Amino acid sequence: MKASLTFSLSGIYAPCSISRDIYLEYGDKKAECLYGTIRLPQYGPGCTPGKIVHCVLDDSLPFCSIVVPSKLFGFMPTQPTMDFCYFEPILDNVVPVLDSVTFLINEQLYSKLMDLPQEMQQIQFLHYKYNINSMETVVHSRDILTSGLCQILNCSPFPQGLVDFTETQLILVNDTEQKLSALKYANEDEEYALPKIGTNSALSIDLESLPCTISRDLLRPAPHINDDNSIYAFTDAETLLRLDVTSGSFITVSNMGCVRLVKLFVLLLPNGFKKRTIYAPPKIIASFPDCSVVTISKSNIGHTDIPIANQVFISRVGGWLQSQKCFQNIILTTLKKFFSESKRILCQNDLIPIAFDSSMADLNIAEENDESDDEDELGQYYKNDSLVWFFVTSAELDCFSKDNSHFIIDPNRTKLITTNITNRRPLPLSRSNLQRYYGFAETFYYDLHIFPYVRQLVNILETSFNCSQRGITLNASVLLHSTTNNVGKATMVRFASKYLGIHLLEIDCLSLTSNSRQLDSTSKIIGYIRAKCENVLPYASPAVIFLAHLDSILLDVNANQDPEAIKLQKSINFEMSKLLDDFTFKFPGTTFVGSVNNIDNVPSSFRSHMRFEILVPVPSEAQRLRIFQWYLSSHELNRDVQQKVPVSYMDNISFSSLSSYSAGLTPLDIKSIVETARMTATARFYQESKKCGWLPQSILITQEDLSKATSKARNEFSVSIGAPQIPNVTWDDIGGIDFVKGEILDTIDMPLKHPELFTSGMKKRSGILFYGPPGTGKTLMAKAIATNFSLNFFSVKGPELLNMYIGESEANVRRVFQKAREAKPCVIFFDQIDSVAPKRGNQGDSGGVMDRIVSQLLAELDGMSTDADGVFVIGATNRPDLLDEALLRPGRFDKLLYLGIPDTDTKQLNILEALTRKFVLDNDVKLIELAKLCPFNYTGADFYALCSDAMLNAMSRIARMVEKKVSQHNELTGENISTRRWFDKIATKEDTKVVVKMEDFLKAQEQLTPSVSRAELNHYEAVRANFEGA
Amino acid sequence: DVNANQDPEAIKLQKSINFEMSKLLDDFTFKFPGTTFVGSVNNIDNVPSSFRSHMRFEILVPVPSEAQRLRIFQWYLSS
Amino acid sequence: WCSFCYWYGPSLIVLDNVEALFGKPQANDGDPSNNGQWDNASKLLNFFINQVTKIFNKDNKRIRVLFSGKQKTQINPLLFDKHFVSETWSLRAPDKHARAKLLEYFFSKNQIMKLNRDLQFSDLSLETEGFSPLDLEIFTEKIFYDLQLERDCDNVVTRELFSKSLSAFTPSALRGVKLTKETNIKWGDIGALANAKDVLLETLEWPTKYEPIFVNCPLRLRSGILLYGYPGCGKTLLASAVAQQCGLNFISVKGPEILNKFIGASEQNIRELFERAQSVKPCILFFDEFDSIAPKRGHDSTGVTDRVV
Amino acid sequence: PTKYEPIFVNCPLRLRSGILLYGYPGCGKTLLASAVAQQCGLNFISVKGPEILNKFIGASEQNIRELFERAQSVKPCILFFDEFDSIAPKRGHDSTGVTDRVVNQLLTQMDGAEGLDGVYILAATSRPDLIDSALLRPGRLDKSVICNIPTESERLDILQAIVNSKDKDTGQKKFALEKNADLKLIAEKTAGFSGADLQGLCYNAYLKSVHRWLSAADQSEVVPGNDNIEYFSINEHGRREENRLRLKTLLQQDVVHETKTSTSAASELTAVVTINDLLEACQETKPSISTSELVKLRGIYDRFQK
Ligand SMILES: Nc1ncnc2c1ncn2[C@@H]1O[C@H](COP(=O)(O)OP(=O)(O)OP(=O)(O)O)[C@@H](O)[C@H]1O
Ligand SMILES: Nc1ncnc2c1ncn2[C@@H]1O[C@H](COP(=O)(O)OP(=O)(O)OP(=O)(O)O)[C@@H](O)[C@H]1O
Ligand SMILES: Nc1ncnc2c1ncn2[C@@H]1O[C@H](COP(=O)(O)OP(=O)(O)OP(=O)(O)O)[C@@H](O)[C@H]1O
Ligand SMILES: Nc1ncnc2c1ncn2[C@@H]1O[C@H](COP(=O)(O)OP(=O)(O)O)[C@@H](O)[C@H]1O
Ligand SMILES: [Mg+2]
Ligand SMILES: [Mg+2]
Ligand SMILES: [Mg+2]
Repeated sequence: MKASLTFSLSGIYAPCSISRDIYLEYGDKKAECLYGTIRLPQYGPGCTPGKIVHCVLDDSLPFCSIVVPSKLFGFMPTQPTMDFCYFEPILDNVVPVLDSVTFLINEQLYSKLMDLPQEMQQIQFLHYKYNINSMETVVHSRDILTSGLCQILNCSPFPQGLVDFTETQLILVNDTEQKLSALKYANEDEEYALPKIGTNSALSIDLESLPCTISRDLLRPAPHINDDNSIYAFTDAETLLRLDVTSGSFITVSNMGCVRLVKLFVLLLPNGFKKRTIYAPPKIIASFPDCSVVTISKSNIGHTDIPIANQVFISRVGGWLQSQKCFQNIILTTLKKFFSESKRILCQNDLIPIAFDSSMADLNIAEENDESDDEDELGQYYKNDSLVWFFVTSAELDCFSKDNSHFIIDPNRTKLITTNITNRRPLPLSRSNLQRYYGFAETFYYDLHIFPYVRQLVNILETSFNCSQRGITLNASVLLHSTTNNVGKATMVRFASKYLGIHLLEIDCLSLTSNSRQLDSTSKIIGYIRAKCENVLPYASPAVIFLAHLDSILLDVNANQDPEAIKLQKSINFEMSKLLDDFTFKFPGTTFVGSVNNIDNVPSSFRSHMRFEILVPVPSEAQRLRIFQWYLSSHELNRDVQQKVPVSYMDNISFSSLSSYSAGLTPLDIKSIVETARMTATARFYQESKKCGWLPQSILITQEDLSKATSKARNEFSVSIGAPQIPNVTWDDIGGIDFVKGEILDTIDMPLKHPELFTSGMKKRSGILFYGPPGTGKTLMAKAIATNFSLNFFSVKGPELLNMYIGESEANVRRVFQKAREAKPCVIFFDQIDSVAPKRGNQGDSGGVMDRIVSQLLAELDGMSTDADGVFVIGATNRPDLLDEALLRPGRFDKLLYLGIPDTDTKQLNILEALTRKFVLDNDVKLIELAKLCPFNYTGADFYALCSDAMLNAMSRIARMVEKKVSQHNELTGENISTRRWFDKIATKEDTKVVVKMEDFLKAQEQLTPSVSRAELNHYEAVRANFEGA
Repeated sequence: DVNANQDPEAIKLQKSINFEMSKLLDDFTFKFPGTTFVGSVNNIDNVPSSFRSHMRFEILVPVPSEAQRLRIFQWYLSS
Repeated sequence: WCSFCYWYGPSLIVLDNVEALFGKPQANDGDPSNNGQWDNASKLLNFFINQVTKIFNKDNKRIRVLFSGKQKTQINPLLFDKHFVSETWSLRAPDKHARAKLLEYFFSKNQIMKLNRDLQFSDLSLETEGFSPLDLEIFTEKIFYDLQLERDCDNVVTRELFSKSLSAFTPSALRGVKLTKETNIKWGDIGALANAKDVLLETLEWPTKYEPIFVNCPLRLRSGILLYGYPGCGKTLLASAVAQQCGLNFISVKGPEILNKFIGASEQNIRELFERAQSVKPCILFFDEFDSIAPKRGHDSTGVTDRVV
Repeated sequence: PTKYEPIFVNCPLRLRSGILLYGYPGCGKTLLASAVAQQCGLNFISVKGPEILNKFIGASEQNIRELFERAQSVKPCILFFDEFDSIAPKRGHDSTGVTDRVVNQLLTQMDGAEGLDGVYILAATSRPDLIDSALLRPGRLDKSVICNIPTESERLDILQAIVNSKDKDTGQKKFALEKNADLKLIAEKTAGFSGADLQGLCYNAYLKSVHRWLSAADQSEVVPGNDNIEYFSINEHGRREENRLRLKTLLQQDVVHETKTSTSAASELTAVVTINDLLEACQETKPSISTSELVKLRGIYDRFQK
């Protein structure tokens, strides 16, 4: 619903008011305290989640008018009161009570209240001081309640809801740090004077581009539609009066050259943008490079000074999409539309931006204009995505002169005339976003503090620019390459281009209209390449040529060569060399920026004449933080989606948790994970919508399913490379390994974490070797490692390496072991090394292949100089005497850790409870009783056998109970039934938990026996007593 | 058959011929009621199942045996 | 396609037999022009991916794409590496209850054969176990034809005339020419003794007779049996009969096959046969002669026995 | 060629062509072989493991021939054999059943007729007694430098060299060495059996230093004064400290840049090593008894007439 708005003098805790008329259109005598909902119009991508408000009925309010407290939002009634909003009546007033709320309070009043020992005295103080009353009051997660004093610190999990101390814990927090001195809500403070604040004859303030779009329906005044269009300006404070001419006035002042008239407005009261500023759309700032302090004065004029300029001679800027047949038609048609649909003043030495959707493309539309009425389309469907600049160029003025700023084109008295092209340089992104204003496809914002390769390339382009702005032409060029796929090669070049205000061509080679086709048309392809490039350079500003996937066309010699294969190869190398070097003289300062996928595959000649080299890696954890910070941002979710209900994160999200758990993933995977989370949350939202329900105002992402999606991301990685997946084994699914978990965390966690303070010494502990009797978890530890940590889990299953032919090692072990270097940080798991690496001194006949494996394995493994790429090799053995001197304590695999028969007293209990994870037992038979009833010398996995066959007899009990119950059924109803119909017509839920009460334990203790006897233990205890030779 | 040994272009020629043959085989059943089709093959494996599914019957014809041969000689030596 | 779908609003594109327009060229072994270079197929694909992606980031609702193909891994892996996919519905098989309703629909499809004497298809499923919907179409038509001449009268299906068809028609479209012989001993044909068949059955059928009970208890599925074998008799019968539970996909291996004296004998045999066991739906697998296969080398002998062990 | 080139104007004998190292331990001189590159400025090219061998019978000699082609092309380089034992055992009637011909290709080209490559043969191997008289000869490869355990003060010397821990001209004692350098106790209370053992011992003692540092650091603040005790007269539910994480994760939001520190042991937040932390691991220093290998060494040292 539309509603009119007004701000009351504010009690903050005082209710809003509901008008009698809305209390008739949605009148309900059972609910006179009608809880309203309001949407607050604002600057921003969309209206932030609306507020539930507690209200009192008022009959005095005019039609659809509503009043809310001012200072409840930190604004004061001295500021311009917004006259409208939107309202929603809450269906049946259905609202949940909050599960938890926390408050922050200053240490003085905190202690003054905590001095009261009787908690109810503080509860009454909530009433006496704050006039809070339960069930009446609704509270909101973070709202400051009084400057310097009380604040709500959180509501959880809901952002809003009812309160009652009968369920709401009312947590309090002490502001020891006095930040409440800074955390004051008051958006305005009274200035010491309005005079002497500059002089009304001349003010100087930094201009800024408005960080968002703004539209004719939000502004307070009422411009016309056909004229007054497009050009507007926005001001922040009593500055609106320091100009002597109020909001709604024109001003025209500029720092240099011609004047530029603009309509100036006060900002809407609900604004987040920093004051002491004059905000503008990109349209204005585009004409005024740097010089951010702008001259300002009253500068008023009596309406439009010039009513006609009888012809205009506009020109397009050069630039990538501005010079293609497939865009030409859409360009001219959108130009015609734009200029036809409204009347505007224009001036020489000025730019006009035009925006359109490049998807419209090869759709012509046959009848919408020129033979049809002026208002023609809903751009809701005829979208926008790409932007162009037209220079206004010359215009035919009348006898009047010099005041060119008012030129205007009557749609019948005047025409627009093409002059082919002009040259001008775009704004520097550092001062102003275009993209975030138009909402286009985004270009992620790096910062040179933490991306070394960006600092590199940006410095290269910066010098290539400025050195040739000075007298020294630079032929700078660079190639980007990477070890992995999918690192953001193009993104870097684009970002740099915007960050430096540098033009670019964007070209991809894959889309060339022919392959490396056998019949020679390398001429045709390289010709099309140059012919497409050259067209803009005659009017290019300083610019770069970016070539995507050079590897597709710079093939390289020798696999099996046709004569034509040689001719194509050499022809391509030659013509590319010529093309590039020629460009370096055809135009100065114009930089070739290539990209490639396998640096081994680029041909040697090109590899020599190329200049700089940059290797861009898979990002660090420190970088991951900023990656999530981007794609989880408000704008970066809100763009994609139609429905007016917005989305957000919960402020609980642990960026540490994501950055650690997402280790090794590439940026493109981080997008995948976040967008999957968005999907799952929306599915939850529509599941909620099945009932009248709660939380309808907005779905948020939450830490649980955002965590979960990592597992899918890792499996979809694994199916690309390294197909094996692993069943989950969470940390608590093992126990009774305390020393071993100690050392494993001392090896894989603490040296891996905290390199800000761990020196990351020049060598590292390579691995872990588990040895001992079978059935002591030494397999399970590996599946646990694969489950809980972010590490990937490559492995070979024992003698998976050996193979039929001679020369076994390159057929497997080399390819896999180097693949682990090729992968991101990942373990290699081994089992049965006593089978894979026989002690070389036990020489073998019949080709001695054990010597071949063992030699290659040591050579690929050890030494590890310049090679500490996290390649932890971890594994298990039965009997370590058969291990080679591969185990000799160089630290190449020699982190020996034993596992064995547990301590008698309670570690068997820790075993039983761990294996009882997600098991069920629900009586007075505490696990202490089981752990005492079991005799000793049973060990490890044999207790899993004891649970296994206890479970088997428990399900047997249930199966025979079912057999009885189904027999007694069939005797009385369903005389001809057996299975599917039976199970589909029973509906058990008390029985279906099928909990064992007891007795299955006792008959397990009768039926089970230790799987290795002491006479078997002695054979292991011997090697145990070798201590591997100590 | 279709095999790794041959050009996928030629294999798509085979595909085209197979498909159009199967369609014409049914098209006779549309245009020309009561048509019946007899195929003959010297080695059953070489026709892919893509065609063999559009059988209604098949017959293994063996080499003749003694009683047949006695009849067949009688034919050739009849006057 | 892209432009039209963009103009017609919320839309879905169907692409079928994707291998021809976007399949990898047979994933050929050896990499001439294939190590660092792409076939033209991928060069189509990447163009399509980019263009639709620059649509998709404008409006999550505007366009979606549906690929139908043979097997998720077999398509060009580039389709995975850019995270284009997000699903994997695989039409694994027909199943017992539905296949009857399906078969009835085929029977009533056209040239109406007007059903059958006495039965209602449920038992008639018995031989169709591995068949597929097109297979049941073909089989239905075959049954109709080979009815319509063997009686001079028309519509009456009879148990025996139906049964004699499956003895040889063998649609078996996924099975090549022929891949079975053993049909001797049924599950209810208890040659020898039941003496501990109790436990074999208790391991066998309960996951298909009490099915959801196992799900609610986090056991690892208890299995694994050694027969005592003292007379050098028994299992050859017993295991074959247990396989004739028919709720399974039996595969044959015998011990003294694998002891090739080439060094690699364990690889390309044991791993081969267990990948085969992954290729089938999970099933019993037979072994025998463990006195050969698994002597307790005890770290004393360490022979080639251990390299298979 | 970098010190005697004014002398070697024309040495009338061809210059010595190579060096095989051996040790009864794992060859610590593998590190030496890796180091002499940067220590001398020459290029380095390595036969890691057996990688000359191949499946195809035609490929083995083509491979090693192309190896020596590469070497003779990269005129100033060291050509390294990572484990000569892998490929050059004693000749016989196909004791390698196939492709053993590689050993004859090597014997042919180790000096052949060209003699001085300018490249030199470098190799390492434990158990070189499997190599044979057919290949070790002074007119061929010969120099046979033995390595042995660093007895007595050589333990101290190698310890001092590692604990100096100097690199990158920065953090120049990267291991925070013990302030007194009281090594003369520690180095012989430790029985040393290699060098990598001594390095591992010192590294693990650094890790223990980090442990005592990291576990003390927060509690050392907490003992004189706790923090974040946001008591509120809690009631109904015992969240009194379970709330602490959901508090801390919101209650702290500061950010800082260009942080500095000084009370750490001469590097940011680092923990000094200390003699007790080494001495406690004197029993953690584990042997791997194999002294019979010295009797295996006694073969070649008996071939040594000295
Ligand atoms: N750091 C990043 N920030 C934002 N988006 C990123 C980042 N890295 C990658 N992307 C996204 O992934 C894509 C990067 O495309 P780009 O051309 O750089 O590489 P690619 O196509 O993955 O790889 P290649 O050219 O090697 O085949 C874009 O969709 C971009 O939005
Ligand atoms: N906390 C635990 N401690 C010990 N055993 C456990 C624990 N949790 C589960 N187990 C059992 O231990 C088994 C793994 O034991 P282990 O890896 O030592 O033996 P194995 O895999 O049969 O043999 P091998 O180690 O020779 O490959 C698990 O399958 C499980 O039954
Ligand atoms: N005299 C020495 N004897 C043994 N090891 C040493 C010696 N000096 C240094 N080291 C250790 O050698 C390690 C480097 O590995 P290196 O290849 O040199 O030896 P190794 O692993 O024992 O030999 P191998 O390659 O023959 O198996 C370092 O950790 C270093 O501490
Ligand atoms: N019910 C039965 N009782 C006893 N022996 C049987 C029975 N059925 C088959 N046999 C015989 O047992 C053998 C079948 O293999 P099997 O008993 O498993 O011996 P093996 O253990 O050597 O394979 C054949 O000699 C077969 O004739
Ligand atoms: Mg790319
Ligand atoms: Mg195990
Ligand atoms: Mg070594």
